[PDB]
Amino acid sequence: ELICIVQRVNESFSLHSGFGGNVYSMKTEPMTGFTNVTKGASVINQKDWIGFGDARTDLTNDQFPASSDVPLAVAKKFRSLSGASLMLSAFGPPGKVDYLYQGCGKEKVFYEGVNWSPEAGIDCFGSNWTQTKKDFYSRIYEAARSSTCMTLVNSLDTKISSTTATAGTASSCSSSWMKSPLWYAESSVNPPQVCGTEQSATFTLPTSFGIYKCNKHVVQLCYFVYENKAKFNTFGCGDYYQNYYDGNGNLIGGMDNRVAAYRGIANAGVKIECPSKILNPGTYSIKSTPRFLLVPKRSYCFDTDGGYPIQVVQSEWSASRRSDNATEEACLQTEGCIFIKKTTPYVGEAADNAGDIEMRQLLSGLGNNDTVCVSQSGYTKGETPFVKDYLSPPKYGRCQLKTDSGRIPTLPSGLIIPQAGTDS
Amino acid sequence: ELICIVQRVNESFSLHSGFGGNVYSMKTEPMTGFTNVTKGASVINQKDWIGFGDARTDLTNDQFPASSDVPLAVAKKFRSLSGASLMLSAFGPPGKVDYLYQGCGKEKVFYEGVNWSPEAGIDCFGSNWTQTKKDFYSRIYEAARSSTCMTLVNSLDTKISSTTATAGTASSCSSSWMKSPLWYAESSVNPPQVCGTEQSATFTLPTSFGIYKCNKHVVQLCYFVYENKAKFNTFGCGDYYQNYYDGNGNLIGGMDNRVAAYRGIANAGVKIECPSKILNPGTYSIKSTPRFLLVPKRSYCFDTDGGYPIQVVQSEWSASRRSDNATEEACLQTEGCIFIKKTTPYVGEAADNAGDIEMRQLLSGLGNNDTVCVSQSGYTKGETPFVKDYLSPPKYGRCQLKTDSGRIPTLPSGLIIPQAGTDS
Amino acid sequence: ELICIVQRVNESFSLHSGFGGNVYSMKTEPMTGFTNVTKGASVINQKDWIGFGDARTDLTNDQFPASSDVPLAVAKKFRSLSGASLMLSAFGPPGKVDYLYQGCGKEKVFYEGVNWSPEAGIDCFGSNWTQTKKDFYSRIYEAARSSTCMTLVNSLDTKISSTTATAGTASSCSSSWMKSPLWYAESSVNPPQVCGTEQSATFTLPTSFGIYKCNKHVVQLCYFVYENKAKFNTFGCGDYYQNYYDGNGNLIGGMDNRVAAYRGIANAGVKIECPSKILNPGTYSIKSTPRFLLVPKRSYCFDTDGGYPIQVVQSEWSASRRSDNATEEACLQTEGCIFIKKTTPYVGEAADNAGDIEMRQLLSGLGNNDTVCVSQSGYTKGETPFVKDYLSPPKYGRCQLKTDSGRIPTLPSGLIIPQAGTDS
Amino acid sequence: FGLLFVGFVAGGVAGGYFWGRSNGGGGGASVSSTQAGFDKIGKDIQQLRNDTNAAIEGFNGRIAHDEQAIKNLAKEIEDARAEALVGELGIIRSLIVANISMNLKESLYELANQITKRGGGIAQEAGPGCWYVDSENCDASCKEYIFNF
Amino acid sequence: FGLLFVGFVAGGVAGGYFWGRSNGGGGGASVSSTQAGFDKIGKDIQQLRNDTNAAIEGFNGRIAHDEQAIKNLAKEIEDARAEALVGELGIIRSLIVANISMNLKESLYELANQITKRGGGIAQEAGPGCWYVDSENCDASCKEYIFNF
Amino acid sequence: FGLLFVGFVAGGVAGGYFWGRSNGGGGGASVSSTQAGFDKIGKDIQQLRNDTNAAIEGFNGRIAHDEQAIKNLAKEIEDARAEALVGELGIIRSLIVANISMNLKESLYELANQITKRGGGIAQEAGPGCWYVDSENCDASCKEYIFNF
Ligand SMILES: CC(=O)N[C@H]1[C@H](OCCN=[N+]=[N-])O[C@H](CO)[C@@H](O)[C@@H]1O[C@@H]1O[C@H](CO)[C@H](O)[C@H](O[C@]2(C(=O)O)C[C@H](O)[C@@H](NC(C)=O)[C@H]([C@H](O)[C@H](O)COC(C)=O)O2)[C@H]1O
Ligand SMILES: CC(=O)N[C@H]1[C@H](OCCN=[N+]=[N-])O[C@H](CO)[C@@H](O)[C@@H]1O[C@@H]1O[C@H](CO)[C@H](O)[C@H](O[C@]2(C(=O)O)C[C@H](O)[C@@H](NC(C)=O)[C@H]([C@H](O)[C@H](O)COC(C)=O)O2)[C@H]1O
Ligand SMILES: CC(=O)N[C@H]1[C@H](OCCN=[N+]=[N-])O[C@H](CO)[C@@H](O)[C@@H]1O[C@@H]1O[C@H](CO)[C@H](O)[C@H](O[C@]2(C(=O)O)C[C@H](O)[C@@H](NC(C)=O)[C@H]([C@H](O)[C@H](O)COC(C)=O)O2)[C@H]1O
Ligand SMILES: *[C@@H]1O[C@H](CO)[C@@H](O[C@@H]2O[C@H](CO)[C@@H](O)[C@H](O)[C@H]2NC(C)=O)[C@H](O)[C@H]1NC(C)=O
Ligand SMILES: *[C@@H]1O[C@H](CO)[C@@H](O[C@@H]2O[C@H](CO)[C@@H](O)[C@H](O)[C@H]2NC(C)=O)[C@H](O)[C@H]1NC(C)=O
Ligand SMILES: *[C@@H]1O[C@H](CO)[C@@H](O[C@@H]2O[C@H](CO)[C@@H](O)[C@H](O)[C@H]2NC(C)=O)[C@H](O)[C@H]1NC(C)=O
Ligand SMILES: *[C@@H]1O[C@H](CO)[C@@H](O[C@@H]2O[C@H](CO)[C@@H](O)[C@H](O)[C@H]2NC(C)=O)[C@H](O)[C@H]1NC(C)=O
Ligand SMILES: *[C@@H]1O[C@H](CO)[C@@H](O[C@@H]2O[C@H](CO)[C@@H](O)[C@H](O)[C@H]2NC(C)=O)[C@H](O)[C@H]1NC(C)=O
Ligand SMILES: *[C@@H]1O[C@H](CO)[C@@H](O)[C@H](O)[C@H]1NC(C)=O
Repeated sequence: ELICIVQRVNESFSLHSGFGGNVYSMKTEPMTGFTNVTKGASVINQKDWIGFGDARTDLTNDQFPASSDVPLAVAKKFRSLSGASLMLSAFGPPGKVDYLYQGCGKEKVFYEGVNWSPEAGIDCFGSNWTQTKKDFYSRIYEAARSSTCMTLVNSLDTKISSTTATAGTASSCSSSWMKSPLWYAESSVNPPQVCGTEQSATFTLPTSFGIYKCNKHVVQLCYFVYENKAKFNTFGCGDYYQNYYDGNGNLIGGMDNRVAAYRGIANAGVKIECPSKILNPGTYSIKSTPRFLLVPKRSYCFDTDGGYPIQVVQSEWSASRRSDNATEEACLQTEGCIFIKKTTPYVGEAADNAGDIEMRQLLSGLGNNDTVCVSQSGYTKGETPFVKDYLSPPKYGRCQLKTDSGRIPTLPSGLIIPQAGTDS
Repeated sequence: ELICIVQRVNESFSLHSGFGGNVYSMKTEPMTGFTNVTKGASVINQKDWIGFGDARTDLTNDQFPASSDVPLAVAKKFRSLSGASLMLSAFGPPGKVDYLYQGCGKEKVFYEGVNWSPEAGIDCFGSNWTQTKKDFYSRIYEAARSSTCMTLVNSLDTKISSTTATAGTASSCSSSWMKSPLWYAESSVNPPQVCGTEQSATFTLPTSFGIYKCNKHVVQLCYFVYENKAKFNTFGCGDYYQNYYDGNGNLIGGMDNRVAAYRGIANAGVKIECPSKILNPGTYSIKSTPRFLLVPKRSYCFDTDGGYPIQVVQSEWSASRRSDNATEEACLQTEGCIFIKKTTPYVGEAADNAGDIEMRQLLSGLGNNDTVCVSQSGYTKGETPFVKDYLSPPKYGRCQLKTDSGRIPTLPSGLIIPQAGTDS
Repeated sequence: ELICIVQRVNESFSLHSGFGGNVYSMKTEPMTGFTNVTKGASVINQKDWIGFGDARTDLTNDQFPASSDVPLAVAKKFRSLSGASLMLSAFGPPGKVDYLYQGCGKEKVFYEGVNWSPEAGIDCFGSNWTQTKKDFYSRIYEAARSSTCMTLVNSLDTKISSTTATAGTASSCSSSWMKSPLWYAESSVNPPQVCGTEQSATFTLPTSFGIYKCNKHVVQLCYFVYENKAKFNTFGCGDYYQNYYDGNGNLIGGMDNRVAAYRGIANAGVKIECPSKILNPGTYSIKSTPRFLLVPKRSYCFDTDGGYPIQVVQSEWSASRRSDNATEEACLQTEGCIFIKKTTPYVGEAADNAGDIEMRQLLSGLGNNDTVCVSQSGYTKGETPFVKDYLSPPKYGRCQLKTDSGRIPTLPSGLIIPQAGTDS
Repeated sequence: FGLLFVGFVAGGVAGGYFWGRSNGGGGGASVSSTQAGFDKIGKDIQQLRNDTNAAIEGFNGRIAHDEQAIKNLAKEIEDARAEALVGELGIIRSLIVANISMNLKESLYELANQITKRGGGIAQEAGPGCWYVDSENCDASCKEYIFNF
Repeated sequence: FGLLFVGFVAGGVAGGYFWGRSNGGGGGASVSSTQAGFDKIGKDIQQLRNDTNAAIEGFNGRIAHDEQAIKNLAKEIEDARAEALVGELGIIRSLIVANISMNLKESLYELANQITKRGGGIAQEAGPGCWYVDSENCDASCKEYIFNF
Repeated sequence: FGLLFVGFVAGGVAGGYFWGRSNGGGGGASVSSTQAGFDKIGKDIQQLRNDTNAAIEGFNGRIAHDEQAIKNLAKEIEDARAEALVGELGIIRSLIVANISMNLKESLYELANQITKRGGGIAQEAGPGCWYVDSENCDASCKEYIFNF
């Protein structure tokens, strides 16, 4: 008698091919899968990142931790002071808090800005501070993108030529003036007969500041905006001008009406505009209309040793106050910037404006020891190489790829029977 | 008795190694091969491309389809009008057809230009229109490279300061003038005694035009070229100048003889030069010699949402007319531009200059539903990952790689015998 | 009786897994390993490289081969002359050797520079020749990075407007002057009463020079540096200026004190500064103070057909002479530049300053027929795809990757037993 | 027909591993049972399936570092990278399937070998998974000893 | 020497699959035939060769997306990419060759198994592709029944 | 237990290939020797190990062209490239290990086959590497002829 083990399959079995042997099975299981994506901020390296912020990340606030959007351990990684903002420290308006932001970190989190919003009501002849705000943070984010560190430079070496010029003040600016730019004026120019002499100045952007190397500086090269040569001649003789030159003499900024058309709004009166520019370290010249001279007195110092795309966190008030979205728009138009945004209003635990449940959820990733990828879609762990939907850029780290679930191969499971040769 | 199947090989058999078993065979067959390359134009995505052209792609021409270098279905994808060209619409010379080119497509085909060649005989004080043509299309191709869409902007908002200045005309320009630039002149300046005042103007490049977003504008900042300050003083007092400034006052174009040497050709008389530049949206200033002011009045609007390398098709007349190769040279010196060129003369079916057998062969790929790669060498289907010779850049899509035929591995075929173990 | 081969393993055996069969073994051997890295200069392609040098690579030197840091076959690949340097040929100072450096090679070795160090004691009103040296070689290396070839252009077409101006000389410059720039002066300007007229000039950067295509030119746009407008008025009326404009009129260099502050050192007297710039071919204008005009008369011509990262070799004297490290610093701050540096002093075999044992070791790679990768860490052969430590950039060729030795998989060796199935 | 072959069956009828017997009276007429105590096979399948985790973990742990500053998705590039990774996963799959196949087939051979030595040498192998037994000095309790059904 | 071995022959002499027989008189002297009716092997080879198309199509369908704006060929980069793809094709080749080898060898085992059950159990296996037959109750028509030459 | 199985031993005791014998008196008690003249196995292992050089040389000869002008190491990118190459080397390793395994196992089968035809058909195969011998007309010089220990 011939006795045999017999191998047989059903219509329920499908054949899976192999390099060196096939397999019949009824069930299959996918070989791998998608990695969850979590919205909000995080870091891939806990020992090389830095945060810059305000009360909402300030562990020294009287109401900590209720006033905080991050736990203690994350707050220790921030450089923050209640009431502060990068922009407030750039200009230093009268009576505002003036924090010296500085630090180093390849990954960077910017979570401030709200402390100079329209709610602040800072005037000082500002044409449109929201516009200035957007321009300013754009330059910061651009420079931060390629820098390892950042520091406020709280005082530039400056020198003016006039010996009669005195420090300028205005009732629109709390009856004084910004820390930067400085405002120098000669009391005598008077378009009667007295017309004074063209004013001159230099300012130096240092090659370093403390322990921080400077390869690049963000500065504002402000100019006044008058209604028209005539309204201007209410104050100065001839045409208004305030020109900025590098050491060789190339014009780099300012407003020279003598070639450029006037662009002021009717009967608004005098306005000041402060575009920000990225300049190399060095000494720079200024030439201006005799009566009024503006001189940059601060900067932010960056290096070019490199960094990762940055994270910028929405910085807005609760509903009752007047906010802006200038840092959002700064971030959107600047390459290498990732923006973190709430979907619900800011409702603080401490008071109205500090300690928000959603923001705490969004910032909790800052947070983790196992984040491998950070993107404009959120952050991921190192589970699999795939995600269900694209991780939107900017992004960095070990970042997953989108593939259709159907393109993920399967493996036989359940009852299994081998097959090889042609069996015929 | 021992009875065995015996396996044996000849000197004609060669051994092919495997990971888990070798194979003896007499014949081999290459595992894969090269994909044919077809010369001419094509697209990898039929629902995201656009053509810009003239009579040769105009389905409304009286002699269609005999006057066409493409079939109906492809012509429907072109924006073309008989007698038109991008350059003709840029300047709008007297009596020429003035088509408003506009459309969107990640892949772009430029097949026009011939309608303003030396054959056209347009004068209008042109120094060298062929030179202007080359400069103009260079800017177009450069801007088109990174844009999804393009549109003529057929009228810029402009404003001149003079109240006495009137519209300028010349017998060299059909006793009138271009649509762009505008020519403004004061009848009184007369180097007797009458010398007038410096002329001023602004022109605005919009942030949008219809449904089209503008991030960049191609415009011409023209200036006149006089023989020498003296020949110039035939017309104006002092030195000629026509300067272009942005909103802040930075010089961006024009000709200021006051610092720059004169560069006119002897007794040729006055010439006009019109270099094209790529400018951001905004408002721009002009300052000029009192008698003659030139003001840009048109542009081409592009976005920066991205696009593929473009295809530019040779646009020349049949032998009897006077052509140029300015769009060829524009394309060659501009990154991301692929040029399509005939090897035989243009011989039209409709008349001399429309409906060419070779061009129809070259444009037939526009055409296909199965093109996966487009390159300066021609286009390919998705047959294999290899080509016999390099696909020259610019190129995009699933593009084949060059490898020597000898580096393509083979597989055993014909009579085959397995081998494993050392057999000794 | 049942008789069987029996397979058995010890605690000394470990199981190695395979796709289709496992293996027990006692020993393992790493599958592959690291490729040695050799410090110094080399090339990956012996038929496409060029060297530029001095006595130390000059096979025509009287003391060859004792005065050489390379053997004959490598010296034949250099363009060198005893006593020469790129910088000496740029300016052509009185009585110095003036070699016309020219050649083509995708890989480039710059091994000269020492012949104009502080030891040379060239004065000629130089503010800081070491500074000039660093600026000059930076421009060279930058341009060389993207060029296939380089040539001195030993004479630019130039034309000055003045008919009274004469060639300038000074006792600080061997009672004559540089070949470049040219110095033109009118004897009459005298701030008594005589004040002369603004001087003018043009210089042309050619589109080619001999067989060499020029896409880019390295030139110096020099200007004088006076102590202060007053010390200046020792010589000229009004403010000093020397301005450089392109053909359209855009300022591109020079020193215009009229807007820029003075920057001279007290009682040093007049100094000349010569920053180098990279300019396109074309014709350029100069406007200057009546008494003194400087005009560029030489350049280095480069193309943009592409090249590899360059190698720059430390060019310093033996200990007894005064050296500088300007070419080192030029190379460090310039992308695509690889610097080769000795660790011991230069001790020549011929005399003190030519024929050094260490440099010969470092340059011997120039040298080899089997170098596949060149990097800032040294060069490698094509042994394996790995190195023990990173190859620092800049680098090019088939370059190895760093991996930990522990991540290199092993293969079973020694006594071996196969395993398959579950054996239970 | 004995471990070198897999047969198909229609409608209902269980798939899997069964005992099959042949001739007897001359000529016989076949017979195929309804399962044995092939407990080894079940456990072996379990072990072999769990052993695939090693190859999958290797793949899952490999994620390329990237850095993009760009603001708009480079979709074609993203898709190509995914397609390449899916291709690699496809090779690994084909390797794993053959690895299971070959190691199961070997586990089946080791089962059959135990049966051979269990009635040895009454069994007499007729290729893997098949035996010739002399019905004259192996009755029925003998056969049930050797094959256990 | 029976399906575990491949032998070589010189000059003319056909390569392939043949019937070989041994002893007889004590001591015998060998003999190797001139082909059988190994029709199965021919058809199997055909099927196995056609089955390689699946692995080749997988490879041919994979072409990386690219975009180059540059005007001059980046030759070294192009060559490296090709070299990498050729390397991958080389692995796939080695996989395919072994896959053919192993599945042919198995088809050969299935041929030999049918011969064993054809004269069973007169045949008696001596390793794969070899048998011991008792020339006393298998004459010649018996042997020609079982082996068909 | 005969070429389909690998057994473990404790403390000292040599690992490797040995001769093992079984019953005798009813019931017997086993025995495992202390090496044979398995000279074939030693040489085969040598050949198989040397044959791996082909696959390693293929891998070693493949080095991607690169060009970097940057002055600071892009460490994360460098590490990712290495990690990818190490992954590929890992697949090749797994292929090589199985290739050795399968070709050694086959060389072992070819050894056992020579032993079968050496005492044929006194030997009688009981799965690979095992035989049933009738102690009645194979004495001891017979067994030592066939198995050589
Ligand atoms: C009060 C005065 O002198 N002039 C009126 C002036 O018109 C008067 C007509 N005389 N004439 N001819 O017209 C302007 C607009 O019509 C008025 O602003 C001006 O009155 C201003 O009153 C405001 C309060 O609303 C201020 O007091 C301003 O005076 C200051 C100030 O802004 O505080 C006094 C500051 O000390 C002075 N400081 C400096 C450094 O200049 C400041 C400043 O000059 C002006 O604002 C100039 O503004 C700029 C930046 O151009 O004015 C009175 O001008
Ligand atoms: C006719 C005239 O007024 N002047 C002669 C002028 O020399 C005469 C000497 N008098 N003095 N002293 O010299 C120039 C060159 O020697 C001649 O071109 C000019 O004669 C021109 O005749 C041509 C025909 O060949 C034209 O008629 C031109 O007149 C126009 C024109 O070009 O059509 C008339 C236009 O209306 C006028 N339009 C405007 C808006 O200015 C146009 C134009 O001024 C001039 O071309 C200026 O050209 C530019 C752009 O600078 O001239 C007569 O000039
Ligand atoms: C000698 C002379 O004319 N002037 C003194 C001049 O002060 C005299 C006061 N008179 N007043 N009024 O002051 C300067 C500094 O106090 C002295 O340099 C100058 O004396 C110089 O003597 C030096 C030697 O140390 C030179 O001879 C120099 O004369 C030359 C020169 O440098 O060789 C003569 C050259 O021919 C002349 N060449 C040209 C083309 O200009 C050269 C040159 O002008 C000056 O150096 C100008 O330098 C520049 C580039 O601005 O001077 C005497 O000046
Ligand atoms: C798998 O291992 C086998 C056996 O070691 C290799 O077969 C050898 O292949 C070379 C050709 O490269 C022949 O010259 C040798 O004679 C073969 N040896 C034997 C014993 O047949 C085979 O190359 C390996 N597979 C791969 C793909 O590397
Ligand atoms: C192929 O499958 C076999 C069997 O499942 C795997 O062998 C196992 O390997 C691990 C080591 O990784 C051992 O600890 C297990 O005991 C082995 N199981 C058996 C039954 O031997 C093998 O890893 C797989 N091959 C690869 C390369 O993954
Ligand atoms: C083909 O065979 C398989 C198993 O031989 C059958 O699978 C069983 O089906 C029932 C209900 O579907 C389950 O409860 C059992 O668990 C399955 N068996 C196993 C191995 O677990 C299958 O139903 C058969 N198909 C047909 C068409 O009859
Ligand atoms: C080695 O063997 C093969 C086949 O055993 C021989 O191949 C045959 O050769 C003739 C003419 O070359 C062909 O018409 C046949 O079709 C081939 N056989 C097959 C399998 O189709 C080969 O000629 C032999 N070589 C030597 C050296 O004798
Ligand atoms: C396990 O077995 C192996 C070999 O069967 C033993 O290896 C031998 O050990 C001695 C000394 O260590 C060497 O001189 C021999 O060369 C080794 N054998 C071989 C194959 O060359 C090993 O010692 C045993 N281990 C234990 C724990 O006893
Ligand atoms: C062993 O490997 C090398 C290749 O590294 C080969 O050249 C040599 O001939 C091989 N030896 C044998 C006996 O095959």
